[PDB]
Amino acid sequence: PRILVECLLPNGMIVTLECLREATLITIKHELFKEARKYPLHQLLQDESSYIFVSVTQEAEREEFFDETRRLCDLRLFQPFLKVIEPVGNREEKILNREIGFAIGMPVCEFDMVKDPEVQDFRRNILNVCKEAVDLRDLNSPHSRAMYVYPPNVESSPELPKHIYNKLDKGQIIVVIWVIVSPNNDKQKYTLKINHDCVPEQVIAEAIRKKTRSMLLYQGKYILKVCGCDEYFLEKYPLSQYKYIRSCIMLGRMPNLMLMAKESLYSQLPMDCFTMPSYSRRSTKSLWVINSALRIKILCATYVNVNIRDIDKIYVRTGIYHGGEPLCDNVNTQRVPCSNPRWNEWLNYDIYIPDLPRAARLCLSICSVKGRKGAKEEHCPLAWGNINLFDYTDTLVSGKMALNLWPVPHGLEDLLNPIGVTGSNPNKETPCLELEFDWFSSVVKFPDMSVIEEHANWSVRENDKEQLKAISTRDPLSEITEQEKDFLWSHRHYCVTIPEILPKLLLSVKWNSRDEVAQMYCLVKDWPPIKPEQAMELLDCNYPDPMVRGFAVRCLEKYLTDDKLSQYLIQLVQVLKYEQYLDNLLVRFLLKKALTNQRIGHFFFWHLKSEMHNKTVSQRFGLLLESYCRACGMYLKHLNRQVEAMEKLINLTDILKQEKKDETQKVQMKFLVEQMRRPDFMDALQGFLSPLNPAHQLGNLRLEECRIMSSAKRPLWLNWENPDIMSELLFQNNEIIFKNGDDLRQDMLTLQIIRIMENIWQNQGLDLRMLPYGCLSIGDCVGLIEVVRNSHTIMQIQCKNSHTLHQWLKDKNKGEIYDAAIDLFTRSCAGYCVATFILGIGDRHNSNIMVKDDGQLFHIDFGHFLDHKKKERVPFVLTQDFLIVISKGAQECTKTREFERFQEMCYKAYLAIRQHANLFINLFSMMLGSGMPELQSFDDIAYIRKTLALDKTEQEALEYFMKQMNDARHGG
Amino acid sequence: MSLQDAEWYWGDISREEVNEKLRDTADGTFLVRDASTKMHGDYTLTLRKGGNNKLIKIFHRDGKYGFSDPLTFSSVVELINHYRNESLADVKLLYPVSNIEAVGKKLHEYNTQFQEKSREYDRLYEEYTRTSQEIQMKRTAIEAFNETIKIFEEQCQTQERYSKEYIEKFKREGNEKEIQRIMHNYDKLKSRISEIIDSRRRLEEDLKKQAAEYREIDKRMNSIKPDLIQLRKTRDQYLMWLT
Repeated sequence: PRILVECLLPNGMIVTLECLREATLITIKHELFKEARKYPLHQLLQDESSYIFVSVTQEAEREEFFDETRRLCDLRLFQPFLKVIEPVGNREEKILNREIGFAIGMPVCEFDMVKDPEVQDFRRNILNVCKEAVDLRDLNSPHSRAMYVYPPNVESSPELPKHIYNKLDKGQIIVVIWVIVSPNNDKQKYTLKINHDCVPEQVIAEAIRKKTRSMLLYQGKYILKVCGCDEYFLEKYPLSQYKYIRSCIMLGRMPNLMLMAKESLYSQLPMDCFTMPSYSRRSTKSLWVINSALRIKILCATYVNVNIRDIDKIYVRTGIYHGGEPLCDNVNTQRVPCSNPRWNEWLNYDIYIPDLPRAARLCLSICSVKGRKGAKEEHCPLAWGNINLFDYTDTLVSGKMALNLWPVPHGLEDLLNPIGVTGSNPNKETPCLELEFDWFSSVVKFPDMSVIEEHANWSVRENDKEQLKAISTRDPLSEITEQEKDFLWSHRHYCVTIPEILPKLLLSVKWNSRDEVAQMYCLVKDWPPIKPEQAMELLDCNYPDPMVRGFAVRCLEKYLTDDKLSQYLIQLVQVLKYEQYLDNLLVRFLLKKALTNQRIGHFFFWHLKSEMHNKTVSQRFGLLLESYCRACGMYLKHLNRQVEAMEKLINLTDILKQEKKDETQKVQMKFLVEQMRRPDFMDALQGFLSPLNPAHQLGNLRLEECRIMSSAKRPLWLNWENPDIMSELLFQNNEIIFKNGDDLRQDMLTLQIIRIMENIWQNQGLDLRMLPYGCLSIGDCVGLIEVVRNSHTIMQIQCKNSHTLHQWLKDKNKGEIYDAAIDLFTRSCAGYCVATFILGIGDRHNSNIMVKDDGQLFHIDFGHFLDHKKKERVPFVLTQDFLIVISKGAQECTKTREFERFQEMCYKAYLAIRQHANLFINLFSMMLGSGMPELQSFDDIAYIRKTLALDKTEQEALEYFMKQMNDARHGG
Repeated sequence: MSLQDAEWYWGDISREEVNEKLRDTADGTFLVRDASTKMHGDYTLTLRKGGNNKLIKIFHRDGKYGFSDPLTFSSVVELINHYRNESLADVKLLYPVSNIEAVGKKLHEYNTQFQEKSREYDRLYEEYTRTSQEIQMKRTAIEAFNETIKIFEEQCQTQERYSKEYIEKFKREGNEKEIQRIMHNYDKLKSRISEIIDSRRRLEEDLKKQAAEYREIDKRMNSIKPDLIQLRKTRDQYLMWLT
């Protein structure tokens, strides 16, 4: 339909243009000049090709469409107007910037308006990382590009676990090699029985001999692909090492692999080229020499949102922190009435100036005073804000400053918030605060590393060994007494032989001293490297020193492999928020990983893009996103489609949220169908990769299968036909639930932890079957969750006494499948009871638990991963139905040997979790500033130490868990 | 002096209530509690110095207590009093933490009103978030109006310019073209720019009103919060009696 576009000719006369809502830009331009031919002063106008369009978007920014074939709806222009001017920029540059801006969600020009020098230095200097990654991508093309786009999905363990080794017959796996090399697709099948240790080239050669229906002896001209998805075997690894082959071995499934030609894949992959963007072009005294105390002038607060009558007086809390350690006591200003927040006071601190560590962070807060409730006046922060006392170039901050104050985080009653972000609130309607810092007649900066080396060497048995070994094995959250700290500091030169002691010895040092920290720096310089599961802790709130995190990052560089990196990626993305500057070593590590492995890049992008809606890290993650999109290669277009699809979905649910809140199920369904039938919706929602898994493509939607649930949430079911020709081998339909209104980062954390529990149980020698199904959060209360096939809730199974579930399992597994079904049910139940107890998940009714037809059992929804209640708390008590299924329907469920082996597996699982509890502690401690209500305030993380009984010995924990189980079911 | 009656001894394995009690308290405040390692005989001591809760372990051997071997004190109370009189050298011990129907009804009422204030605080927080989102979208719309006004402004400037000159009198080609179409075209142009500037102005006024509402919501939330913390503390300290 016509929208009466107002066109702005170079002369200036407005043109009333009528065009269809779906119209190409060039057609509108041609029609505009055709109409201007009727308009006066047409002779002044130049040729059509020379000019170009300009419009203002709803994002309050202007864009000049250099080469746009998009529709009017795709232009998303704020007002129906179209300026015509002579273009001046570059076509490729502007189109790339538009693409990056649509991927991030905010225009790239806003990052240019930001005049903060650290932002510009970051943007100019991270391009070295981008370019080096791109150059690495092109070292051995098209092989290197093939590795980039399709990376090997391999385990880090080449040596097979003994249980799945026994699952294989003599270590021989039978694989169905499908070859479609023919004038028409006919699906030639060759059955192979080969050892699991054979490299892909041996599979290729032996399958070639099989296809020769004799033994011919092609050579270097063939590769393998997983049937039903875009997974490929290009790297010389044991065939078992790939996750598809291990999954087939463990689940007893038949592995199907297509044999394909290298040239088809090589043609499928376009070239990746990176070009420098436009922004690629644009007295000091040592801190130790200054002899004075820290002293900062609090000038005034512009305004605070506190009642004059309700609240009598306000003051400002301050501090000098280093991580979470106050380097000295807090100072206050004298209380003033709320009307006139003027202090103008030189607050002074016990900390000596050279005694300042490189990571000091002078936290603030505007706080209230109220004596009506009691003599001890209650103090609550009206607002807060942090300042790094050093600049990105090592210089101590001087002069005046103005800080906007963030609101207090919900549920945080501590006056200061030294966990929060170190910068001003971008909003300028917030309360501000003027400060001013000491001037030393010169710019003063932290000493270089060589001076710290020079300071040392001048500033500085069996029972000891046993105590050191006992300390090293202790929990990271284990309380350390001062005697232990003095012992740790005394024998540091012997603590270096025990490299597991670095996270402990670090908390032994007083960062106040200038003498101790030089010695600690030398120690970290010569510290032997440690395992990446322990060097990850050194990247958290409590270890903010540059040398500490440099050591941790170089250890991950030497030892972290891409299998685990994809697993601990959420934690590292969240630990980015704990870094002090913009351009650090962790961000370069993560970027160089995401720019050499599209598996890492896809989820890196989606995690950051999810965390773009928080204003505290929106700027950091936006700069990171724009750098990635500069050098992400050809995947960006795909990402856009995903984003486009997601946007449409969110929009639909938005119309469901308010317009369709009060209408019934049938009318909401018919309106949903009407919204689906729109051709733009079909174009956006089909033909793109998946956010949950890049390897699985989504195809044409199935409008009949897509439907809106009748549950209270009302999410959406979306079904996609698989584009791959081998749709039957893997799965016909990809089904996903889109939820708009539920936080799904807690669910991601729970499912991840379930995955590591399953991995350690399998590695030990225990086969407890878990379902860590895919989950993704891409925004605020926006998420995608996978669908599990042939699964029904306990309520659904029971509806369709105590024997109903076992009767259903018998009907679905009558025959020889009975015993294997019962065994899988027992092992799945053991694993999930252990996991839900240890993590203390919420109340699990029937709807929370589902059972497949195979026999597996699993839990679907989460949200209390540390018992968000006040504070033990066995949520999942074994229902009598569960016991009946465990012991094969015997009435005396407790008095069976099946129940004895069930309990023994539970005990072994509990111990298995307890030896690795350090990993769970670290992974939970990396999620403190995430904003999840459940995982702030270490009082929450101490739940995972209460349910794992870390202070006691394994025998006390054994007795505690036995008592917990005995109470739970209580005979059913 | 016997233990189990001293002020500093609190008892069980709470472990974190010590952090709450010692936080935001004067330097030298201390606590002694037996937990976190073994059933009895641990007796750790939390001393607040430099804003930090230092932990000191009380070793027990041969019926004697003491911070480090050799142990010269008899009971916990003797050690506590001896280090209250004399410094640890690093600060001597300064500040020790210390009908049925009526108290039961008071506790029940406090729980009920705590629930009331918690729900009120949640409603205030959700209103705060909604108003913040409205403020951000209104600021974006104001910036969009600013850009549109600017672009229409140089469009209008270019129009008048060319028009005024190219078409001035009968001597030019425009004998009556100006009156015929072009003055009306410029009239529509100025009407459009006036409409857009009026929309920008009224939306700035709406944004100012929304900002005032935001300020009021923040004031109400910030006044109601500390009362909520005080009521939570009172409810906790009556529940600690549980008798």
